[PDB]
Amino acid sequence: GKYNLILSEYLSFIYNSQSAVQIPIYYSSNSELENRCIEFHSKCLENSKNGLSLKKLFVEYSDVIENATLLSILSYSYDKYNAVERKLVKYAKGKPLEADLTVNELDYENNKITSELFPTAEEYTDLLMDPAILTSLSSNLNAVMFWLEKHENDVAEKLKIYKRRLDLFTIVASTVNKYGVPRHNAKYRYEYEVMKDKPYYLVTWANSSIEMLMSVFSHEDYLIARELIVLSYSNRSTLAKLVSSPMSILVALVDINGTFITNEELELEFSNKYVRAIVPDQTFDELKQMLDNMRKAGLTDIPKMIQDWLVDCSIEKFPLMAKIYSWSFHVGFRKQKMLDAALDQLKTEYTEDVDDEMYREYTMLIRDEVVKMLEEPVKHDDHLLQDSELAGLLSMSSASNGESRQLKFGRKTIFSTKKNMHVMDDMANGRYTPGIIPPVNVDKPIPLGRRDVPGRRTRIIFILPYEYFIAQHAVVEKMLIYAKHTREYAEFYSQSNQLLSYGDVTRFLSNNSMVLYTDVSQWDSSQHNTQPFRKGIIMGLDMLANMTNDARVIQTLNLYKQTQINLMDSYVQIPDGNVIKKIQYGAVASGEKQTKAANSIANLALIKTVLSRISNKYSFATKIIRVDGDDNYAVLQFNTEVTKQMVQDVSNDVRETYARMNTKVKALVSTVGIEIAKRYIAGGKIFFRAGINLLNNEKKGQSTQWDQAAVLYSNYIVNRLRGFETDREFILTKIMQMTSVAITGSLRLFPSERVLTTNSTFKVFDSEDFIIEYGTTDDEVYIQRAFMSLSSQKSGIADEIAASSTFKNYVSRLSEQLLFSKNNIVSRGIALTEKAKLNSYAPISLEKRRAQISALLTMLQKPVTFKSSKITINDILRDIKPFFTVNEAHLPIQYQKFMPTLPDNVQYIIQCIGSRTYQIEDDGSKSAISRLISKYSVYKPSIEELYKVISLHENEIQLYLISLGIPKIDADTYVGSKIYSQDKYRILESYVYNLLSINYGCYQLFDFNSPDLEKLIRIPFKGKIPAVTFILHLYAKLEVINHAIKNGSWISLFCNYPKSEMIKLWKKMWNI
Amino acid sequence: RNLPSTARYIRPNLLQDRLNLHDNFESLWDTITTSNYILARSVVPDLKELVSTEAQIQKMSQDLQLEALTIQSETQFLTGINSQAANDCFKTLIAAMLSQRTMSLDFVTTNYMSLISGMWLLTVVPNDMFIRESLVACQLAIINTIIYPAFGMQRMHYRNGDPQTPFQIAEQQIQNFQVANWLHFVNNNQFRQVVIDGVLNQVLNDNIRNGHVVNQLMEALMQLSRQQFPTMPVDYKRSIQRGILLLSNRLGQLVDLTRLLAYNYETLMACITMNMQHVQTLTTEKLQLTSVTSLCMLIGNATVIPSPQTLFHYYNVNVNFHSNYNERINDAVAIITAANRLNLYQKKMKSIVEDFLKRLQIFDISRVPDDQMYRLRDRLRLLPVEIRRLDIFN
Amino acid sequence: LVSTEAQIQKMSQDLQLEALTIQSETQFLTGINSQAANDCFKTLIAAMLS
Amino acid sequence: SNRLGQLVDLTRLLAYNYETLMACITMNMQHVQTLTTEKLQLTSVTSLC
Amino acid sequence: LTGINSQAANDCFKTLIAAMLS
Amino acid sequence: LVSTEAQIQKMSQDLQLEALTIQSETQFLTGINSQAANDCFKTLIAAMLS
Amino acid sequence: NKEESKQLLEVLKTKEEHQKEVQYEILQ
RNA sequence: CGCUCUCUGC
RNA sequence: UGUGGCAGAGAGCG
Repeated sequence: GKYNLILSEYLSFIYNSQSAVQIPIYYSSNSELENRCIEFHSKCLENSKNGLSLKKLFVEYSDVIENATLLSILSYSYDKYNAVERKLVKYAKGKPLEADLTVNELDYENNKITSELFPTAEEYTDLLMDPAILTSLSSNLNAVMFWLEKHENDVAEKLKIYKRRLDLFTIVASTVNKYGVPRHNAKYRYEYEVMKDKPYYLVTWANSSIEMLMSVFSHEDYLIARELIVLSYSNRSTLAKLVSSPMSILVALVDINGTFITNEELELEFSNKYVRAIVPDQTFDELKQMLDNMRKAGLTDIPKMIQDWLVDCSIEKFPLMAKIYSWSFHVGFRKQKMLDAALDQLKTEYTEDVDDEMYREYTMLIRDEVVKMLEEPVKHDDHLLQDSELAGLLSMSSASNGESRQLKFGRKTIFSTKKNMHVMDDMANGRYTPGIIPPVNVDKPIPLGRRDVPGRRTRIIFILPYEYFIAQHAVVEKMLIYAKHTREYAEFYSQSNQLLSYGDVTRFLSNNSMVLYTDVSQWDSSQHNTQPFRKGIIMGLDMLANMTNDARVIQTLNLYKQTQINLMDSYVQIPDGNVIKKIQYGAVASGEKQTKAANSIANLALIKTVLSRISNKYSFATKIIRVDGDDNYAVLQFNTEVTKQMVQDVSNDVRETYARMNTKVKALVSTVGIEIAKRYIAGGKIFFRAGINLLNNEKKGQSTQWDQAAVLYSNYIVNRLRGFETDREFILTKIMQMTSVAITGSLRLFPSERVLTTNSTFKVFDSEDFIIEYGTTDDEVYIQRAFMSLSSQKSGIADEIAASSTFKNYVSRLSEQLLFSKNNIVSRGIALTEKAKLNSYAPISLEKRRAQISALLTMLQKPVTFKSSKITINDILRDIKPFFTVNEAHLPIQYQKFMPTLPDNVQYIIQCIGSRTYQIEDDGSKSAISRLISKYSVYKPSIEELYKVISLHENEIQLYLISLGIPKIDADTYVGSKIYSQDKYRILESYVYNLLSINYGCYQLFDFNSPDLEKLIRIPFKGKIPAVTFILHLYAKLEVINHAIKNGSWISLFCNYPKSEMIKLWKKMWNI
Repeated sequence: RNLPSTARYIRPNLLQDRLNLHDNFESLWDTITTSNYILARSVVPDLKELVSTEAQIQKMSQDLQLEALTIQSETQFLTGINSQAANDCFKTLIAAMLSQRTMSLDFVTTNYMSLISGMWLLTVVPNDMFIRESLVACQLAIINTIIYPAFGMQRMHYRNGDPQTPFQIAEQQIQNFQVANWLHFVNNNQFRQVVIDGVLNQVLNDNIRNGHVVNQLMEALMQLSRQQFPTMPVDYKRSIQRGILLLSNRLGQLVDLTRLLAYNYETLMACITMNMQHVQTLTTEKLQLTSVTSLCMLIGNATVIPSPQTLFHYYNVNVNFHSNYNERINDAVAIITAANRLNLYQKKMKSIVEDFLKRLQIFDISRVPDDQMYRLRDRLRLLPVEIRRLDIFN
Repeated sequence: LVSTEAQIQKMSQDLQLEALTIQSETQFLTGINSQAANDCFKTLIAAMLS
Repeated sequence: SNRLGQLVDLTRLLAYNYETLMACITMNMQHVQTLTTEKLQLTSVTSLC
Repeated sequence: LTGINSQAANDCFKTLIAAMLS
Repeated sequence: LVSTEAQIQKMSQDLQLEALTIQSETQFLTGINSQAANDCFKTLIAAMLS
Repeated sequence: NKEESKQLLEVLKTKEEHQKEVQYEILQ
């Protein structure tokens, strides 16, 4: 309830004119007050529409000011062009900045003038520095200047923040004012004709610098920001890659004193174990060279902080490192060219000096792993291998990007890259031919996509046809669904938390063992991911083919095999001007159904093969190896105690034993820590990388101005929890500026906190961070009922595509691969399901969402609507709340910190109740009926459809099950058992279980099975209504936790809930 | 390596406590015992391997018909089943018995599985090892709602300040062989003092070790299942009898747990140099009984042996502490005797003792008084000086 | 005192209620709160004295 | 029955405080049926018990 | 009633006989 | 003389006032200060002389 | 600069000495 | 279970 | 009407 005051001050500051007028609009769920709001509205518009002073009425209608709820504020203000400079000249009295063109290796990666690199606009491209966000730099500057203006009279630590950010913003505004501000077009692009006389990389530098200086709260933050902002203006290729590299060594220097553990059964369990840090001597010399590069690039204060920290190697000063490790990735992306980014990967050194003893074992281990994965389904003759074709055609992801193509649906032309639409096209013209796999050769090389991420290389993406997916689908699904019952993969270690993705950095650590951890992200072009990998899988397929007798399965397996045959020789379309290059690349990357598990397999075989060579010089027992695609760590335990020389020699042996296979590596051995791209542990404490650029994006999505405010707030929340903290007021300023909409050149509307923070399809943020909010009042109920009525909208483009011939044909062809006695129950169902993935096509989503926003605006302008009773969640919570009773409590501190970078209130909760004892309610459609259909088919009929289908007679249900391949005897047994009344109740239990509101970012981490939280929740037991008592206890926990987060103190609760309200609520439970 | 006869090595001074700090130096002994406890926590193994939690809890919720969605509703037989307490109990018992630190119990009476797993606790662990009011409350509770109602006896009429604990005065009242001999064992369970390798040691019975106490426990519990509860309804009896069948089904795992605790305890006892006395203490260590119930319910076919390196680490730590202790004692005794034989009468023998306590890197001199220092001095007066210092003084 | 709420937890876990029944045991829980126990304790003594 | 000792405690406490506040009385105290009565809800007794 | 489907009856009928013959 | 706080920190744990349901959990350790010790030392002698 | 840099290289040698290493080194 | 977003290995 | 993906998990819509 504070946002709106900052909104008012922002409006007053930005416009400032006599002509700038401000027009509230209100609402109330109470008839009389609502009609008085209507009145107020009318009279205000009239008075505005009559050149009368508006300031007189504002006293008379005090009632609206006290009890009504705000929606929005309108604004009539004229063009007033160029006001940014007219404000900004004062905050720019320092000296501007000069680039240094002789820093980056390439020529165009320097921050030189555009015209020196792009004389013609026809060859200009903003894609090498595109912020890719529908908000301007001028917007960012306006926000910064307003913040600076309002914080112009404070005298505290706040003033030290203001002086620091003022000096930084002076450096920035000095750099911009040297030339001026670029002006956005309607699309938020920056054309050639504005950037012609300015540096090419000024905008990204500006945005990133704003993001950094808005995240300054201390002196060391100021040092970091001044030392990165002045070098990120020139260096754009060797900065985040440089400073983020030493961290991998630093983790091997932090003594553990107190630890968190994880079980095989995936539960945290703290340990007071102490572990030293047996670091060798030569890695310090490496680290010094890295700091020498750091100083040689032009960094002075931040080497000083890393060198004076090593005098003590304490863990209390250590979050600084983590802080630094996050300050590197908030400088922007290194959006270089498709060509040179591919050539970062497409440099190869293949040699006739490697072993053969290694590759043969490698091939065999891959073979064996494949057989372990595939023994059960290949043998027991599973439907999904038999019906692999249909399985892949249902699971066609509708963003999949195979080969842009000119289509026509009746009377249109479409340039879709989506493979579902391509399949719809190819079914009609007789070209659908999944058994005949296309080649990938000179006659048909592959396109590319570009994956950028700061501090690392630009990675590449294959863009394949749609036959390869269909071939790979069934086998890879059985592989995943097997190996998540098994070690060595992220599918087994993943839900949200600690006790997961790693969960065994910290069992097998002491002064007996070590751990070798290794980044393997460059190992895609390597000589060990070519021929042996493919031939190993091919051999395994031969074994598995001889391990079955049915013929569709042999066909599917032979097609997967032939896919690996064709992918063994693979060329790559890349244009360059007029001519087209195609390069020999017979190796592995993503853009495939297979890449994750197969890379994990190959790395597993590789590390298992390497690890049988250290045994020639050491005695150890391998306790654990873990592989998640392109990373790997192995722990190993010894017959004796560890030394510095053994770690060093082991590292050299690892490096040279990879060198024997012509494989580059930075071998890293340690005792307490690891480092990988996204996270790391030091001293038995998990930190994380907070490298999510807010004001600069990777690529250009398809969302609106609106939703980008929500993504930016989500990234803010994440980065804040991770450690990187930005000023929340700035984020709110951006949200209002991005939800602002131009109805004309001079009319502009601004919504309020009570529209953006309400649970709907229009939610953007929350009134109190780290807490979703619900509604006990009339008013949230009112607007939620209103907005739920409006979420359901239409798309004429979708309507005409779904009314064409190819869509009908597609449903029919899907159908005819199965039985032919259901025509109005599933064909409509499959069409309704395909509709859920036609919306991926951007113009459909844009039509629907622009229509949705227009429907919103035609009740933001004029008064509001009651929406006719359509029930939602807050209706229920409104009835649950008035039988609670609070009392002040006092919990002690008995739980350990193991995520230091969190805010102190969240940590205080962790420091008073426990971290996660994880639970499960359903691992997907478990109840009675989908685990039969998923055994005889793959089809996934929606629970709406089942809730209807069970309500029908038992005859056409019997027909429907027989139509899905099932025999008659099991249907007869199902009807005789009388389970349909049970699966009504199980399905409605599953409907209440669909409430996903346990995992938003702060509820993600808290343990609700705690005894300390539970003794506060004194709700007596009634019985025979499990859903209600479940949700009541859950909701009471959420009340306690949210009060704790927002206020720190604790409370107890009590709900002597009447039986009458249990029953009155029971019918609204299992609806909506 | 073979080591030559050219080599040498220095022996630590592992001479036992000349001061008897377990005789009225309670503020220092509390700190010492806490220090050794927290050291022992860093070397007790983590329960690396377990049986699952969700499936086990589903067996509890499919046996006991508190259904559905008793995952979230948590008051009865539950509420502290997690890993994060089972490990705490496993660590706490061993570290407390090793350091000889008394541990107090914070439980709830609504939760009857906690009361049931307290039986196993009070059998495998002596009762003189706990603190009195807590186990008095727990024994009283158990007697009042599992045992006397199983024979139509009255609830109890217990008195607050009673010299005897409820199991003692209950051993003679009820007439059943199984429970009587179980309670006899419990009441007469205690440590066995024994000097081995020079050091005193508090050892378990040699019946707890080769786990057969649990068979007497099962005998008693099966008997109580076989009774009726005349005074009480059917639902209550049903709840209790299911609660103890859930322990009967975990019998062999409990036996294995008992043997494992005894083994790890004696193995870590081996790496001790200073005698380990059985004396109550100011500050305690909390032990929720749900943290036993967790351990007794999340456990199976997963042995954990302390690595030899943890043992060598712990032994060398204790050696170094003990050697430092004796050496600084000898320093202080040397200066005190010399000062007393040189007639130094204006010399206040405090700063020396302050230095003595500072060189022992566990105390807080900011909050230790002058009286303890002077008593420590009064004891230090009466110690013979070692040979080196004595000869140099004469 | 024992708090009203924890006592009601003990009594409710004892009684084993039914939310879909017209029971002869919900009426036990009427008025268990403090400020009345105080009132009765005060009234008895005051009345027997006076 | 699960409040046996507590009710014994309550009874001893009522009797003590009664006869102690009786010691601070000077006018002889008579056993007579008065006109008007004090209400007493047994829920307020249950509570105390 | 958990898992009273077809396709496992066949699996067991096939598995038992093929094991006992092999 | 002996430091005040040194005695307070040890008395608190020698008596363990953080475990009792009494009405004096912060009231035993009041009036321990200097300005009362020496005041008593004066009071005693003065009263015995006079 | 480089005098202090070399002293920084040096202080991470004397520090964090393992015991087995000095034993085998005295023997070796 | 169908789609957008968050990052994740790519 | 000019186009940047595979799978893991967490939210928001059916």
